[PDB]
Amino acid sequence: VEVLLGGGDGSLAFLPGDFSVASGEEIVFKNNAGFPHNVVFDEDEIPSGVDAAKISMSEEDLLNAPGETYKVTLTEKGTYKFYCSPHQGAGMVGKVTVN
Ligand SMILES: [Cu+]
Repeated sequence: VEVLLGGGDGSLAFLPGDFSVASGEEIVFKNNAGFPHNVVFDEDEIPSGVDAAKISMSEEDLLNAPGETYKVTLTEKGTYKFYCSPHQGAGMVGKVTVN
């Protein structure tokens, strides 16, 4: 799945905003509109068997042109809220889940 950061430009959101995956699969986070963006897993709601610092981007690393991307192979069976830290309060939140 390629999670599209910038839902049609007219929705400051992902597409999808909720999805599920299997363990060992890869999520591709890519830009669409409204730049810049990033992906950050929420350190209070991720599963216990990981650290968001291995799956979020670095605090000053962001996707600033249209075609830029970030990628992660993900594991551990649980809920996965990742959001985009500039826009998470503005509503840009996604829910992956390894199931
Ligand atoms: Cu964003």
